[PDB]
Order: sequence, then C-alpha cells, then structure tokens
Amino acid sequence: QVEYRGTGRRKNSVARVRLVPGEGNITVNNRDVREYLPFESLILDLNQPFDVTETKGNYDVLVNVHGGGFTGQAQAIRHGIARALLEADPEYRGSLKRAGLLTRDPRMKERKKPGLKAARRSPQFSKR
Amino acid sequence: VPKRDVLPDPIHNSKLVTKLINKIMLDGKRGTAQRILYSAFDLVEQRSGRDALEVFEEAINNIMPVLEVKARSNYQVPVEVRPERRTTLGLRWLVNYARLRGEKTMEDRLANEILDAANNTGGAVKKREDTHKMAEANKAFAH
Amino acid sequence: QKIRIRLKAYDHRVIDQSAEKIVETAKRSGADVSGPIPLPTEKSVYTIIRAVHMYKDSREQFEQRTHKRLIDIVNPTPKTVDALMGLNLPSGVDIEIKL
Amino acid sequence: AKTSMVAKQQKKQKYAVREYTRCERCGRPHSVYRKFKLCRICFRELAYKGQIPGVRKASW
Amino acid sequence: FEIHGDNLTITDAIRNYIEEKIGKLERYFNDVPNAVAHVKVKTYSNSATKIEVTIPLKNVTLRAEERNDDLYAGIDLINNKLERQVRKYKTRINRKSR
Amino acid sequence: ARIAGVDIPREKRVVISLTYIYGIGTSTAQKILEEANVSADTRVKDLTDDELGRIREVVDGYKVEGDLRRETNLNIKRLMEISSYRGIRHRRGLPVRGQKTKNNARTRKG
Amino acid sequence: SIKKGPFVDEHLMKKVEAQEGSEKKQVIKTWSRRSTIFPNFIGHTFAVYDGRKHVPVYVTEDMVGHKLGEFAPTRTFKGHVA
RNA sequence: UAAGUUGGGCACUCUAAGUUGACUGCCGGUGACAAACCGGAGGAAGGUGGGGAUGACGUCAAAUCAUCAUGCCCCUUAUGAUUUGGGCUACACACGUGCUACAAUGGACAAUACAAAGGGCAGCGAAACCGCGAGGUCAAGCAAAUCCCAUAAAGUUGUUCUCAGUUCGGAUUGUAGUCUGCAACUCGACUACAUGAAGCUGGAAUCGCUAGUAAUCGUAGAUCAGCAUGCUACGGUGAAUACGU
Repeated sequence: QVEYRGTGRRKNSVARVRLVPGEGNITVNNRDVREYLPFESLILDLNQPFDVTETKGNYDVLVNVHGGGFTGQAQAIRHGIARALLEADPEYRGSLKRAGLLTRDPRMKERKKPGLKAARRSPQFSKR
Repeated sequence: VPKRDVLPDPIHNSKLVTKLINKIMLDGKRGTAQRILYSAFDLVEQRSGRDALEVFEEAINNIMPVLEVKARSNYQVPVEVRPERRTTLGLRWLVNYARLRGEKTMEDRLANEILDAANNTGGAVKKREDTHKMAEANKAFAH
Repeated sequence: QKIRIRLKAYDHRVIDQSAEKIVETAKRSGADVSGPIPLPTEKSVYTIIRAVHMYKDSREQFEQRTHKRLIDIVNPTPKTVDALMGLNLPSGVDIEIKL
Repeated sequence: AKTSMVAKQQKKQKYAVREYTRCERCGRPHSVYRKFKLCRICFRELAYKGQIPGVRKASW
Repeated sequence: FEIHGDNLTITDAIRNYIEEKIGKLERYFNDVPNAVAHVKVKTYSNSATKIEVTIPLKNVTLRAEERNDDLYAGIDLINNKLERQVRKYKTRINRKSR
Repeated sequence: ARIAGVDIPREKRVVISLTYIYGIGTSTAQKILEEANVSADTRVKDLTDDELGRIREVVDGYKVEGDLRRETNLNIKRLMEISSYRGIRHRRGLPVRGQKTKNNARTRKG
Repeated sequence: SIKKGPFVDEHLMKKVEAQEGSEKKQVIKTWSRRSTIFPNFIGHTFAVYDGRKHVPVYVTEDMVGHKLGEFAPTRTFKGHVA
C-alpha cells in the first residue's frame, strides 16, 4: 500500500498526522478518538476536512500526540491532515484555503505582567 | 467588529444550539452545559413528543422580538433590530429566564419554558409583549 | 568505547565555534565524532522592583541562560585526549571531559 | 543601628539558627538572595553593570 | 477620611472643629461617602501650617489645600474654596428639535 | 430515643440518621453501622427489630451524650480554675494558638 | 509539639534539684519560656520574667491546664479599652 | 520489552544557530496623477502579524537621610554598643484589598483520560514497609532531555443525596497526634475525632474587561530551620458584547 503523513501544531499540542487510505477510522495513541477526548461529540468538525476535501471519503488514520488539552489536541489533528492532503493533491488547496484548515492558527496564550493575580483580573481603583 | 461565528451544531445539524450551549456554558465548562441542554431536547421532545424544531422554532418565534428601544435629553427611541441582536436577545431572556422558574431540574425549567413559550405564554412571550408596549407607545417623541 | 563532554557558557556564538575548535583538532587526529547534538538550553528568572521604599507594582525582570552541548567521539585513542585538553578558549565554557 | 549588627550576623552562635544572610555591600537584610548574597537593589545596579553574566533581558 | 497629622497629634479638639465645618455643606448635599485631611508642620523654618483636603463627590471628587500661619486659619482659609470648587454643577437644560 | 440517646429522625437514611445525636459525625457512623452489617440504602429509615438490638447497643461504645457536653464543661472548668492564662483568652475569641483580633468582632463575641 | 518529648532548659531543673529535696522554698525567680510544668516542680513557687518584671505564681496541684511560660499575658490590660 | 525496554534508524516530532520569508510587496480601484486610502491574489503569516523592552521636554518643592553615600546640626560613659525575656500580632470599632460560603449548572462517594514550566548535592528521597493520615523506617538513582521531585485539577464514567439553613455551609472550641526548631503559651503549620456559627447572591452606591480575552481549575519557583487566602512564572478549560460616539 501507501500512506500519507504530516505534522500538527497548535495550543501547545503537537500531532504527527499519519494518514493512510482506508475505511476512515481513528485510534489516536492506539486509542479511539471518541472515548479518549472528553466528551466528545464534536468530531464531525474533525471530519469536515473530509466534508470538503475528497468528499465524502475515506482514508484511515494514525497519529502520535502529546501536550496540552483536548481542545488544541483535537485541534492539532487537522493541519497535519489537511497538509497531508496538499501532499495528496494540491488541487484541493483551492478547496482548502477558501475554507481554511491548512492555515495553522498562529494564536496562543499570553504572558503575565504586574496586574494579574489568581483570577486573571487587573485591579480596581480607589472608590470612596 | 465581526462576531466570531460558530460553525454548525453537531447535534441534529442545526446551529443555534451551539450559540445556546455557550450561553449555558458557565465557568467555561462545556460538557455539563451541552449535557443538560441535549437532555432538555430529550424531555421536550418527549412531553407532547415531537421534533426539536416545533417547540423550539415556534417558541423562539413567540418571544423573539422585532422592535426594541434605546435612549438618547433622554428620549427613548423605538428601533428596528439587527437580526443577530434579535435572536441574541431572544436566547438571552431564554436562559436568563430559564433559571428564574425557581425549580430543581436541569431541564424541566428549560423544557417547561420552551413548551410554554411555543404556546405564547410565560415571561419570555411576556417580555416580547412589554417590549412591544414600549414600542409604539414611544413611537411619538423619538422616532 | 567513546568520549563525551558537557559545555556551559553564556554566549551562543563562542561556545559552538569553540566546539568547532576542539572538534577540528579532534577529527584531525581522530574521527567518528558526533556533531554538535544540541540540548534544550533552559534558563532562569529573577524579578526585582524598580524602587527603594515603595511602588511595588512597577517592577523589572531578569534571568539566566544555560547552554548545554552534547558532543562525542568513538574509537578513542590518546590523540583525541590532547585534542580535548588542547584548545577550549575562551574559558567561559565549562568543559567536563568524560568517557 | 546596623553597625554592630554587621558583627551580629558575623558573630558565632549559641546554636544553629538565630541568623540571617544579609547583603554584603549594602546592609539591608531583607529582600536578599542565597545565590549572590546581594540586596534587591545592588543586584539591579550591577546587573546594569553586566558584571556577571547576568542576562538580562526581556525574553519572557 | 484618615484625619492624620504629620508631626502634630490630632486631638479631639481638632476633629470636632473639622467635622463641624464640613457639616455646613449639607446645603449641598451630604451624601457623605468619605473625606480626608492632610495637615503638616513643614519647617521653612517660619514653618507652616499646611492643610490639604480631599472631597470625593457624586461621580467625581474635589481636592483642596492651602497653607497659613496656624491650623485654624488654614481650615478657615481653605474653606470658601472647596465650596466654589463644588458650586455650581448642573442644569443643563433641554433639547433637541429635531 | 428512638433507638438510642435522644432525638432520632424518622424515615431518614442511616447515612445521617445516626449523626444527629450529639457526638457522631460521618465516618464514625459508617464504622458503627459496619459493625452490625447495616446500611441505607437509600434515603429512609427501613429499620425493624432485627438490627434494632445491635443499633441500640453498638451505639454504646462511646460517650455520645450530654456527658460530652459535661466533658466540655468540666474541662474548661479545669482551665479557668488554675490561674488561668487561657481561660482569659477563652473569652476574647482566641484559641490556644492565637487569632490576631482586628476583624474578629465576632461570632465568639458581640 | 515536641519530638518525644518534654524538656527543660537544664539549668532551671538543675536549680530546683537543689531546691526540692530539703525543706522546700516558696521562692524562685526565672525567665522560663523554654521550660514547662511537670510533677517535679510541685510544692514550689515560680516567678517567670514576663518581659518587664516577674510576678509570683505558686505551683498548685493540678496546674495542668496551664504551664510555666506565661500566667498573665504581657498584652496586659488588654490591649484594649473594652 | 510490562514498558523505545534492547537491536538498530534519525525518517518523524523534538532539540539550539543561520538561513528564506510580509516589505502595500503584486495587482485592481479611489485619489491634486503625489501623499495616501478601499479591494483582490497568493502567502504560514497584509497593512507597524501579535506581545516584550525601550517612557521626549518636563509637572508634582512627589517619594526615600531607614539602600548606599552625603552638606549641615546634635550626641559621645551616652541620642552609642553587649546579653535573657517580652513586643512589633492586643481590639468597642472603622477603611482598603483578597480569600470562603450562601447548592442541585450542585454536595457525598467509586473508576478513568489530558499540560506547561521548573528545582535538585548532599538536595531531589523511586519502590517496599508502618500507620485513620500528617508523617516514621529503609534505601535504588541523579549535579540531569535521563533519576527523582510529581499526581495534574476542571473533566469523563457511574451511585446516592432530592431542595432543608440540607451530606449546603465550614468559621467556632476542645480532645489526641506529626514535622521543624534548643525552644511552637503571648506568637508555626498540618493530621485524626467531635462540635456546626452566620450566610439563600447582597440594598443605595460602585469596579474591571474587546478573544484564547474574561471567567474558572490546576502547577511549580523564590523569600526558608519552620511557614504565602500574598507575589512571580507556567499551563488546562474557556464564551457574551462591540450599533454607533
């Protein structure tokens, strides 16, 4: 056979997307997406890259992953997939970039500075 | 200036559930909000059992206004709503009245509210009324 | 059979060019040298206020930098020893010759 | 005043701990470090000196 | 107000005098959220009697000070300032048409 | 009364029924019920004569009594008898470790 | 607490050693913060230096809800009006 | 192999230094053609990408003689200096600031998934062992990409509680203990048992915040014998609003 592959990066959560022809199926960390990532019923959005690219599908999956929480970690999945789909076919880049998901979000957390405490609240002023 | 869209609902392929779980999403806890709302889609779709959208869409066309007001000396003007603000405020009094039943369950107060509101009753159909009694009472001196 | 080392200085240019000094003098009389295998090069933090008596909220920060370099070489012999203890300079590096 | 206290933190002790690690250059006891034994502010002055490496600055 | 005295010990005589005076402002309007008083002997060496006063107001506040020979002259001279610094404010007066 | 001591609630689970008596908390209840092999299950007093003997007697293993109020009284009475430098701070709002009274008006004072 | 266990400065106890065998005394002056009651000190008096001046405290029988380090707290009336 | 544990490979991620990159730069339009602005393409990033540092002349006779230094004055068997103890923390009260409760969006209990950063030399004390736990015994490893510190919480799965001043609540006081310290009474923290105050979202008035923000839940570090509802730093989760001036 053959298998495609890519890397994933957001929110302190890294994924090495390994994307292979197949049924369309996930075992992240040799473990399924669904029970692993709480809760979670959001994985349509994870398959929307298939809803727009080579739609319907399907290609099976593998990925090693660590760091951060489910939000970025489920969201670190896609850009390795969609990038592996550029590597599959750059034709759908016009179908991707018009819809995103190969643009890795450059945003992340901030730093602290004087003003912050336990809850991220800057201070009051002198009333009375 | 844009309003940071939510993509679809991943439950029944609507959208405004997503806009609505986030309004139940207090403390940034999504799963408990999603939990209790979809549970309410079990309860209301059970009692007088039916589709989600009958009670939902009807009720949120029984309370979801068309005219609001704003002040400006102080003269309160009746105004046409932008439909995002319309739907926005409908859901606002939806949850912000949902607690205000004063009951126990996660969902009965909700499903009571949308069931009642599909029937043009309760404080959300009410705030639509009173709001539209500030509209066309105050047409005169500020429109 | 191998040789290994650890380096620690607080300038990123001098330390690796110095690695090229000893490595050049090493594969001169040896070979089988591991390249400059980098290391995470962690840091520190030190926070002080811009004040003397009061005004705590308005402050300033400092740190420390800490470079590490992992370099090795295989099939040892006394020549690469003299290449080790031959040319470490500038001496901000903290060589730790080992095996 | 601090002039005899200079000897106090240098004098011997009955036992282990009724002591402190004040600053050397200054005599401010409080707001000191066990790394360099310097008050809050001499560190600032001699960090600007760049006497020790030292870094300083603003990469956090 | 932290009626504190730098190098002068606030007696009850001084507190009575002070608060007594600000009572007169109940003309407008009191409404008493807070009030402060800074008094000090700053040697020149003719050497003072400094008075600085602070009034927090409705949606705003008004500080007031002054120096003079002695405490009582300083409280009386600084008076008739934190009244006109207050009076007037409002009205303001209606529109639009159209 | 009912089973033991005084003031038992009716049709309430064991989980707190055994706790309204003056001296039981929550774990000690779990112990004493574990001794007669009894548990509620779930919100209610399901008790017949069967376990009644053991729940009436196994409760006797301690001074869950007004004698514990008596224990308090006689112990503080031992305190303020002597000189007593902590029966004085017993009235201020201060336990024997100190509590630095500025906003302690308060519930140990009025 | 203490590391198993009760203790004394080992001069005060060394003093009452000389006080306690014979016809006892009703008088001891001391400083006595690092020492506390136990049944050898019975039948005697003590006067711990509060911080300004010692004051008599006679060792009574069950002085066990109490110790040596303090008997009239040096906050001393009160510190407060009420 | 239980295990990247071993063989091997650095391919991948990772890792630290020089590279290329975004500069209205390319185009289209609007524009005194210029200045520019609006739009579009690509691009990872389009309009000083985001933040950090850097804070003009200067005002406040701002603050600090107690950082250090110092003009002047004053002292000098004391306005200096040594020791044991106290005190710097007392409370009818008030001001500010924070923390914790006023509950079923939940409390009690069982099983289970996920980080970042950073400390460590005689310090980090792995496993095992004792114990209701604080801790106590032992001792492998390790100046760290290693070993250890250290296990994340929120959450997910369930059970129960079923709206009480309640398993809310968690102050109060006592009892019995662990660590450190020569020493835990004025004046250390914590563990086990009990006891269960007020309090049902706060009145007038009043405060912050434009997106990974707020809000919330965790983590480490210094200060250190002992000790942070504080400070600094790290992440996890994570929205509503922005018309218009």
